[PDB]
Amino acid sequence: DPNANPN
Amino acid sequence: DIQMTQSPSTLSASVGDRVTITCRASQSINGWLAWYQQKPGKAPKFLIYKASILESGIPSRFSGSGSGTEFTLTISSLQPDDFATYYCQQYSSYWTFGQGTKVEIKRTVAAPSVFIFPPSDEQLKSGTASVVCLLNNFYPREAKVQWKVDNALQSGNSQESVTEQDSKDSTYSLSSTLTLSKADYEKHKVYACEVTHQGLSSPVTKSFNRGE
Amino acid sequence: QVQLVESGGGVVQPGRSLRLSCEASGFTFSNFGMHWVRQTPVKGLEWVAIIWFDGSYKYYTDSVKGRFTISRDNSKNTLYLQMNSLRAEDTAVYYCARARKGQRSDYYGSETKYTFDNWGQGTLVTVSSASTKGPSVFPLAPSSKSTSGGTAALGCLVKDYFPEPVTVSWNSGALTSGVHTFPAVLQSSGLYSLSSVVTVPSSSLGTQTYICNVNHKPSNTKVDKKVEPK
Repeated sequence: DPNANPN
Repeated sequence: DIQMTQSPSTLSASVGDRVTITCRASQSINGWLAWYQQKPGKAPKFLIYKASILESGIPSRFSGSGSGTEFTLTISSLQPDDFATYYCQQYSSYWTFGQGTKVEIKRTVAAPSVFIFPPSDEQLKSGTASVVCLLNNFYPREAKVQWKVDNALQSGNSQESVTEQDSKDSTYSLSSTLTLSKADYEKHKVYACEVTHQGLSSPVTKSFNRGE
Repeated sequence: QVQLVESGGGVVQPGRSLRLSCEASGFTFSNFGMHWVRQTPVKGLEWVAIIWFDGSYKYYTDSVKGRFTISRDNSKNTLYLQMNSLRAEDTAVYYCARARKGQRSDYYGSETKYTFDNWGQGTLVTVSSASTKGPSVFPLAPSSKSTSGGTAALGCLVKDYFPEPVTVSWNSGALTSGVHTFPAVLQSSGLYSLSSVVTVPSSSLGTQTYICNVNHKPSNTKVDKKVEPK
């Protein structure tokens, strides 16, 4: 999911 | 995609006035609406997230609200440094912005400080002569600048540029440059700059003679 | 503090390649996701790409798919955007941003969306087939015709540079009050010209030193010019 936590 | 729409595109208001900007979403983005502030020459600045949560360090005069698809940014007391363009972004499905809303500031009339600059010896040795006329800190933005070389109204040889509204005194500055060749520059003596403005009782003429 | 710095902008021939580099300092670069954002003069702000903290996943906008590649070197704290097959639509100011939780840090919910904050200043990419030309810095010296009241105006004229932009500081940044760097104008030759002026106390014209610092990064031009009264 592009707008989930990318960290 | 999700299209965000801001209204209006340009807003004028005085200091201490309440200012509200509306932001429309093409579909329900839940409460995932963020507000950015872009001041002149600077990058956008994170202001509000979740449509209402102010970022750390944001002055208390800023606020936000939302009702599903419509969101608003509100400045309770508009300030000189609040002159900027405010964008609303949704971070629900990818990241998309609105066109932005520029909040210009209405102040009182301010007369321009007129300064003129003869061309430099370094530039003259290269073949051109740029005569610069400066209009410093004036309001409103509308201003008239005419070049007069030996009392001859010039045409087709000047260029202008106005700065964005100031973040302190909310004024404007204008740069008028008369570009000539070293030959044409030495074919005359009196180089003048005549300025007309609302705050000037009569037109102000700044001038120099070649060889002062 | 958190500081993101972009580099690598200039002219590119339409249909060529360019790499951008975003340097990170003040946080653990290997712990945060990163974004590339661009601002066009008319179409506005436009998201370009996102990369995860480890570089595992990369997502792009449609217009740049098959042309751009976002990458990172977590050992160098450097973000990258390899821009290939550049178009005219790619002329914009490109910022790098750090990933941000779109809600307070204590929050824990089902749908927790993320955005990007901590935007750098940006790097301007101009897609044009014209050649890079460095600027020429001339002094706008103060004089009796530049003095009104106790105030004396001075500046420096930067002309004949391409592409945009040039950054003009005064006294290496220590002089900011009264500075007016004007937006650049397009000369008849397609080259740019701007002037940066500053008003100072006229009495201090002999005891103070004013140096205009011009930086044209596309041509790697750094000029320092002293403006003296005549």
